[PDB]
Amino acid sequence: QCVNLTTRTQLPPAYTNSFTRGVYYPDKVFRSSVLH
Amino acid sequence: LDSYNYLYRNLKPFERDISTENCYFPLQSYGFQVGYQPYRVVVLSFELLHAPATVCGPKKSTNLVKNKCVNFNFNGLTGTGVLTESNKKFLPFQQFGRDIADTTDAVRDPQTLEILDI
Amino acid sequence: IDGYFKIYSKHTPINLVRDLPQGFSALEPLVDLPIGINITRFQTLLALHRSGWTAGAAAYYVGYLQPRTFLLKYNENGTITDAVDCALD
Repeated sequence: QCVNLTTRTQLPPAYTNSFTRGVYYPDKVFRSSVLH
Repeated sequence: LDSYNYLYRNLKPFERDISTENCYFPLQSYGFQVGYQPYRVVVLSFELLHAPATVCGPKKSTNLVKNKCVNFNFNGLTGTGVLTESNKKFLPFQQFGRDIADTTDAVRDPQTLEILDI
Repeated sequence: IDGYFKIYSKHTPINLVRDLPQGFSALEPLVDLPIGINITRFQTLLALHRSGWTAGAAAYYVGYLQPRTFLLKYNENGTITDAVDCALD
């Protein structure tokens, strides 16, 4: 019960900057006023 | 309870691979039929303090006390000291906080979820 | 990692029309599902506007994680306010 959409137009991928976002809490531990 | 149903074939630690590839098949069935006695062995692997605790022992809980020197055991996180109120507003995900040199300084206890300061 | 599929997220109202606004924020851990399989390829489900007819808009960015060392300054409130990639420059 799937449909094949051959109409997709394929082109080389675009690119952009990421800046500095993408940081996540490494562990489920509370830390305060500290460089880790 | 056990005496050609088992087979055996480096590999990574804890890895798992069930594959097959002088035409030889890499599988090798054992001739199940006292040094050759088959053993049904099990291994229990644990990951301590990598997450909030999920399984524990049959030890019963106890009511908590503040401003008192006590020997406490917080979900296996043993210690000694005083439990006080703290303005350390934990985000709803993390359980217990740590000071430098990796020591437990704050904890949220079961059955109340309040942020106690050790 | 080792059969645990960890999902992190954070939502932020932004103005910039297409790309990340200049700023910094950290994603919360939410949930870490015990999913014991291997993943090497993936796909994005999308909504298609049927007025078959198709449409979309908005935009989805993808980046690839690598092993790194990071220095993070946890503030008084326990919220990560800044980080440094030890191999950037």
